[PDB]
Amino acid sequence: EVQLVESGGGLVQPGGSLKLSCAASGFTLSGSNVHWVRQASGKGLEWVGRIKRNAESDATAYAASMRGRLTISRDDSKNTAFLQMNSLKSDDTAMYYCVIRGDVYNRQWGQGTLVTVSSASPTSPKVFPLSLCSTQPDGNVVIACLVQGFFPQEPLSVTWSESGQGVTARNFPPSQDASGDLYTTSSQLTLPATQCLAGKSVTCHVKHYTNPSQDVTVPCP
Amino acid sequence: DIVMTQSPLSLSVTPGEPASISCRSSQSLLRRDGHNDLEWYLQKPGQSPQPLIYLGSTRASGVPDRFSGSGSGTDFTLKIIRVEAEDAGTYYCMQNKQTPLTFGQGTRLEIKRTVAAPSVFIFPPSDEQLKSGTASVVCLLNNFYPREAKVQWKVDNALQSGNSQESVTEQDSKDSTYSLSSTLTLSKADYEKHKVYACEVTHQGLSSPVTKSFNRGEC
Ligand SMILES: [Cl-]
Ligand SMILES: [Cl-]
Ligand SMILES: [Cl-]
Ligand SMILES: [Cl-]
Ligand SMILES: [Cl-]
Repeated sequence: EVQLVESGGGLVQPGGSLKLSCAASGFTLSGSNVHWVRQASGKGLEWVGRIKRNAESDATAYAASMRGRLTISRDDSKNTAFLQMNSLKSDDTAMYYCVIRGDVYNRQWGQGTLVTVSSASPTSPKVFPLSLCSTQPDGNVVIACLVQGFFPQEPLSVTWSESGQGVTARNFPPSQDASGDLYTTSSQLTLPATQCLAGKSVTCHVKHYTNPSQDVTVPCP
Repeated sequence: DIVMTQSPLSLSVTPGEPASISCRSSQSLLRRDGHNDLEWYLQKPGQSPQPLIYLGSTRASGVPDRFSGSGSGTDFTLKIIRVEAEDAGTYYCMQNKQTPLTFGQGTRLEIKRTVAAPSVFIFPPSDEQLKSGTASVVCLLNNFYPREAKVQWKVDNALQSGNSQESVTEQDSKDSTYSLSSTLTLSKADYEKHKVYACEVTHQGLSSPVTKSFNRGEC
């Protein structure tokens, strides 16, 4: 598949520096001007800067609010462009995207990477199997996993070992804990009762940040 | 900088019916070639914006025929002629006449449907969590519409605040309902001092509140 792949994000101390990479996969970046755009959680899209093609001497331009703290560069030999940020502040926390412009052959956005400017270390979720204590719905069984106390809030995803006809997984966005600065959510699975009998279990698989994923067994009632 | 503005900021449309979104620019985006330096995107939560239309009216690769862009100069319109469930998300217009590239505020399209009252499910803290010193009680709401829903937590009939959190799913692909997860988090010490844990739900569709409860140690 053809796409733009970003890397180099994650946690960074206030005042720290971080270099994001935007690597073309399945197309050639050389023909494009490369732009960077960011989006704070729940907010809009804001341009960060660009670099022109080598034909135009790789000219750079930066957003007013970050001008003195950015260097955009490109390495066509690696089919990659870079966003070097320096002297980072809390208000630079956002999901950063790269975007190509100017090449009639290719139009692509990167998948985005979250940059979190914080003095905190990352915290892996604490994942627990849940058992319903109220009544099961007619014909079906509900089980869930609690995904508690993680940071940063993304990337986070949950998948279950059962899917298909009559099976619905519900995944709720992270929300901030009422105290303590971490995030929590849950994942729910609803499946035909006959598919979740006593003696059967189902697993929830939880991915977070750039650390190893977790697999938790959830007993059927 | 060029200011982009959209209207409305939200809309609700039933499947098969048309949606339109207006976009205005503070400078004309008209090009010498008769096209306009104006692009539309659809963004789903957490995902990169997807190009729908560029040059004012050119439909991007693989974009369905139901999406159309029109307008000229300072005034543009995105039309979705027959809305489908998969079209829910936030739509942005954007100018590329100059840097800085600037975007409109975002218009959230959701899928209209009839009222559906939530079903409610309560889960006590897991034994494994309790041993680590924390107790989370979880209340899940499923299959409701519209999106507004109220959860109240009670512990021995005392209303709780400052110790819970919630989040809401996007609409279900098949029935366009929402789901919600509310979590009440106490210390293990506080949790074991109390008996009756209850989550009370109210909603447009509920003629009476639904309260799901348990007595600590009875699950
Ligand atoms: Cl953010
Ligand atoms: Cl684009
Ligand atoms: Cl355009
Ligand atoms: Cl179509
Ligand atoms: Cl109705």
